[PDB]
Amino acid sequence: VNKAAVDYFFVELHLEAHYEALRHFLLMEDGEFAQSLSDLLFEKLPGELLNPLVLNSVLSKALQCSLHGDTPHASNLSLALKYLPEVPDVLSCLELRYKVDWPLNIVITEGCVSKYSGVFSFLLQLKLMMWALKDVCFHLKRTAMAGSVQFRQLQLFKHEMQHFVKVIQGYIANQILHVTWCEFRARLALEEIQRAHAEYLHKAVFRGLLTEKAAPVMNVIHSIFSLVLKFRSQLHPNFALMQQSYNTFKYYSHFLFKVVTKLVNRQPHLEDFLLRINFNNY
Amino acid sequence: REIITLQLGQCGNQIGFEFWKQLCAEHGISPEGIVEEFTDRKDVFFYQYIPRAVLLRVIHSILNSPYAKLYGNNWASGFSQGEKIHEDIFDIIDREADGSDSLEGFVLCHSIAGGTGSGLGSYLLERLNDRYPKKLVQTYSVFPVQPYNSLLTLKRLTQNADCLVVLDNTALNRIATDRLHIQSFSQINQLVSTIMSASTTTLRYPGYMNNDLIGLIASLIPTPRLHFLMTGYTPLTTVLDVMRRLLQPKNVMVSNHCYIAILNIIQGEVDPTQVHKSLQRIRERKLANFIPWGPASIQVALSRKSPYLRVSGLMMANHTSISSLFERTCRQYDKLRKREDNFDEMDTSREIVQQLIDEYHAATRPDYIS
Amino acid sequence: REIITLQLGQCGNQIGFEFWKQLCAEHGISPEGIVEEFTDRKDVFFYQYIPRAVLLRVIHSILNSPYAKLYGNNWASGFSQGEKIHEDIFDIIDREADGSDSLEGFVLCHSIAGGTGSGLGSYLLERLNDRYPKKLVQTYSVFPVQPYNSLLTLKRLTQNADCLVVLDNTALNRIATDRLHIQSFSQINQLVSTIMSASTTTLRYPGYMNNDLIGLIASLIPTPRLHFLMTGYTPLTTVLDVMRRLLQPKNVMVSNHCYIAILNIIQGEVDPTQVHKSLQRIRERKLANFIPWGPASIQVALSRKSPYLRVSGLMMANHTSISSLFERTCRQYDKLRKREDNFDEMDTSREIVQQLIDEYHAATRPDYIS
Ligand SMILES: Nc1nc2c(ncn2[C@@H]2O[C@H](COP(=O)(O)OP(=O)(O)O)[C@@H](O)[C@H]2O)c(=O)[nH]1
Ligand SMILES: Nc1nc2c(ncn2[C@@H]2O[C@H](COP(=O)(O)OP(=O)(O)O)[C@@H](O)[C@H]2O)c(=O)[nH]1
Repeated sequence: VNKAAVDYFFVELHLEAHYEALRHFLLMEDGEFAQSLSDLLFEKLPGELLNPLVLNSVLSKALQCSLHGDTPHASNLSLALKYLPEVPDVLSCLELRYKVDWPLNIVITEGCVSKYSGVFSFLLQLKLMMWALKDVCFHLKRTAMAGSVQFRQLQLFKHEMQHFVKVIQGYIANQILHVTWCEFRARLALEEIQRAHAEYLHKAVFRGLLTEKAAPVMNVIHSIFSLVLKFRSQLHPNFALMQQSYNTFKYYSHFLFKVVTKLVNRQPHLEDFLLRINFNNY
Repeated sequence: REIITLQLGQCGNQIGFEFWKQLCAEHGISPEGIVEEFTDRKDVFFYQYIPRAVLLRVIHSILNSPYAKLYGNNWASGFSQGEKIHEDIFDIIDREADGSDSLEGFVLCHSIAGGTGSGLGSYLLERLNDRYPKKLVQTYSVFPVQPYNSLLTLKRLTQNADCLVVLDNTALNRIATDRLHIQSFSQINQLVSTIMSASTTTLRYPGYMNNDLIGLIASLIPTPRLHFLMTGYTPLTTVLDVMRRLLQPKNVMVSNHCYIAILNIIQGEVDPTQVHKSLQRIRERKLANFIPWGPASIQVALSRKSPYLRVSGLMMANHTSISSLFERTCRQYDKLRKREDNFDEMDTSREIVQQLIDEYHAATRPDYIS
Repeated sequence: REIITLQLGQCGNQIGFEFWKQLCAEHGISPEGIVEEFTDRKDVFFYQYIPRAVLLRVIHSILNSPYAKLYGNNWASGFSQGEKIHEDIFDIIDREADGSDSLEGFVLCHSIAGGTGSGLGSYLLERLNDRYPKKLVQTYSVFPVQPYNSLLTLKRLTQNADCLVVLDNTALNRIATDRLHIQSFSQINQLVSTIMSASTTTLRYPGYMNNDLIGLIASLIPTPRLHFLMTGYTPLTTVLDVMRRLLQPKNVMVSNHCYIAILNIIQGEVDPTQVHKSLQRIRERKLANFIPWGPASIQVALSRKSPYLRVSGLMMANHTSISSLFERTCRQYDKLRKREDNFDEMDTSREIVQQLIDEYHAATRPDYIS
């Protein structure tokens, strides 16, 4: 029966495909998709952007710009929500759930997919920086004749704030997508499939600074992300109001390097972070 | 977002041709611009296949090549000819512009070694900032009355081109005699086309980070002035082998001092578990030196080779040693200034570059701010 | 723990190829550096298959052989060239070091008589101690204006190379006549390769001890001064049969006196039970004299002959009679000194080698200590 069950799947209708497909969509591994989904949603920002006429349709417009997908796997991307927002912050709650059928639902647990939604809302929140920060980099371009100390000293802040985001992202693009994927790909090749999958994702949420153990490391990240959003509000009528903001940024970043170091004595995953945030500095 | 290229002078049309050969080889595209049987997004460079090329003598031999189905000596004269055909040539740009879905940038392949294109290059960049103010422009200029035409185009490239990849023929020929033993033009460009091809590895193949031309440039170039880059390409074997062979001055395509930002592109299927280890050994041995003021790091991203065609790697850097190359040029100018309608444009050109040479030397000080 | 091998000079580059064609033959390695079908640990000399070699006119002769895919005459003249290609070769060496997992030593093949060797071999040993301080540098040097090149080099090998094995061409040319009947260089090298091959037998096959170059040398050299060895190859049958032929000076390539420590290597399948019986009769006969001051012992080790290719034998000897060969050379040096910028470096070199010959002549006394 089993030999006839597995054979029925290949020659007529791919567990190895579903994993390497959900990663293309949920974990945002496939570019030109997250850079097209998040880019659309961020163009708007209440009663709008919440009815099933825009957010249930922005996905069907997103997949066309993916250049990878549009397969039977590519469907079943219910872009639903789980909260009704009332009204500068760094939060926009929104889920993205995969869907499966019977002979595969018994392996991919209905709790494991729920944890993808946990790691997804973080990764999307990261894109909100590299777009808003890209905006001020593009918003300032049209300002160019106007060359003075007030101008050049201002733009050095962006290069100083962008680099911190482009390094914390480079970390995520190394742990949760490449090394944790090296395992569970050369690991597989029936009970084991449940545990191996329960160990693949669990390492993805562990190396992802979402675990409550290293939660204080995550709490400080919001202070960084918040100040960059304020920096986007002030798109030189109020230069000094921005000069104080950057000085708060350099303090918090200088505080992160100490709280991570003190948390080394008590986790080899965090070891690579200090080598990322610190390089020829203190 | 679509990318379009422009090739000027004799040099640009030559290396751009081999650039089109090597790139057409990466995908399953026959020389006759037809896909053969035999993932890779081929829409950024090709338009249904038709390449978005704009070619401005050798053109006759280019059509005489099997790839036909794939489409004076002063500076002021090169600038005059660009004005005489102002509207005639520009229509090609516009019709290719809006006919495209969403233009992202403008790749410019040209030489500044006294050619009619060298002036021709100076004119286009002025108008490209006039008409389209929301379109990035990148230029893969190449370095060698030659002092004159060289220093002049530098006046335009420092305020129009938001990025630049320098390639000096001098440091190239050193690689030619040493590791190819040529002792020609079509011989050195074989390696040059290789640098440009791998330079867009993250664009033609989708990845997580850096999925657009603004994704690569925005990290390195800190200010609209310090906007000069150099390249490296080691395969001519683990990760610690690649990055260590890149930082050597024997491989750099350039003839205190420190780096501002590095970008290393790995194209192989290497085990990604060791990429952090190589980063540790490079730090501890202190093989490279960075700026003291701001926290400057080195970034690496992975991609996949063309399955049709071994571990390759590209190194992209913004080194303040590039200031020395200018000093070699402008020094020749003062010597030619004393040896030979207003001759005033040559003054402001010499003036503005000397501001740039001041801007580099000021970046290496721990108090670069203010 | 891999060992990077370097080869300098004509003699050094010639013996290495014959050492390489011998080694890859013992394994199932095709001349195309590919494994053939046809347990043997092959990591110590090969990288994943390529040998970790760095070869430095004769190169053309090597590339013309079917093994192509396997990879003046004055002391002052040779050195001057070294400092001029200082940076060029170290990037070749450094990249091979970072490529290896845990580099352990440096095997070098060069001839003191060979001009290039007397000029370039001497320069590396000082730089190798400067850059990498925690790496042993062992050389398979071979003794032959001729005395000058020899003594000047010995000044470096006594303070830089922490180990050394000497191969005298005089005794080798002799052995060629009596038991081989040749009368050229191309015939005597056959036996040279046999020595180097069997010298590293215990490392290429998994055993109990002797799993590193340190595992062999540390028992031989007690003091930083006494660092000269000698070899002996008998087969040109029990375990007692092979040892009685080792201690005869009729087979040792050499031209009171006593040893320091002996290392025996057996490449046959002899019964390892009667080896303790053989040693007892040797102590009874008292065939070799020893030092009374310090504790020493005679050692023996077993291995397996290459199956893809009967009992062989190689012995490592640390004899004080090797000091005589130095005296003969330095005697001729003083002979040319009285017959013919500062002429002072050749003066201090004669003094420091005086300490070496003194240390050995004082080693054969009951009061060698202090
Ligand atoms: N790097 C490189 N430079 C080239 C090549 N071909 C020509 N050049 C440069 O182009 C310059 C000659 O320009 P030329 O073709 O006379 O200008 P034009 O006649 O206006 O196109 C020389 O100084 C060369 O350095 C090439 O294949 N590679
Ligand atoms: N054992 C051995 N010794 C060699 C060989 N070739 C050269 N030699 C030695 O090298 C010395 C001559 O040095 P030479 O080759 O003229 O130095 P070069 O001119 O710098 O290469 C002689 O005294 C030989 O003993 C060889 O194939 N085997």
